[PDB]
Amino acid sequence: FRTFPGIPKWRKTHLTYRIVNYTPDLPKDAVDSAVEKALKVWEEVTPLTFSRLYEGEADIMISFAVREHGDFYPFDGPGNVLAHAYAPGPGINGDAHFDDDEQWTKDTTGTNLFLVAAHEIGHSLGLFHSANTEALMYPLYHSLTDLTRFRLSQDDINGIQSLYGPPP
Ligand SMILES: CNC(=O)[C@H](Cc1ccccc1)NC(=O)Nc1nnc(S)s1
Ligand SMILES: [Ca+2]
Ligand SMILES: [Ca+2]
Ligand SMILES: [Ca+2]
Ligand SMILES: [Zn+2]
Ligand SMILES: [Zn+2]
Repeated sequence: FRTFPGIPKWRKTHLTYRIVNYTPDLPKDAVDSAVEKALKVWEEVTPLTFSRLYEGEADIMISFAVREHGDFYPFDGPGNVLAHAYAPGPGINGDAHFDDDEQWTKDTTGTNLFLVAAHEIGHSLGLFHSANTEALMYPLYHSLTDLTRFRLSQDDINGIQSLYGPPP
């Protein structure tokens, strides 16, 4: 496991998240079923909570960008960059921003939204890049055919136990 320069983490136990928009390649109920799998990600860590919003400000606004919008990093279209997935801090640091990225799927055939939402929300919550392959926080998206074998490795559990403090 590795963390961003200076060690940026969220100083508050109960969370507050906002969904920005839904992608055209998937229906509403699957995108919300796994946003709920990473939100729990946090809640299974230590006691990290989460409250669902549709309006206002709460710096975990899960997001998107079809090519460009107006900030700092332009997009490529197919392949490489999943999002400017942004890490803990004020405003621009917190929240996501996808490209008109990939052909989103529930299974591995097109592009698995579970794997990508748990890794980019992971970039929004504090962890950077783990050089392991099976630990999820690896720099490139591979091809897990059998999605039932997708478990969080011991490396990430030991590190964030030593980051926010173990579960009660
Ligand atoms: C905000 N703090 C950070 O330190 C960086 C900024 C950045 C953003 C986008 C590309 C390079 C660099 N965030 C970050 O690595 N997010 C990632 N998103 N998708 C990845 S693959 S890795
Ligand atoms: Ca891309
Ligand atoms: Ca942000
Ligand atoms: Ca797309
Ligand atoms: Zn942005
Ligand atoms: Zn990454």
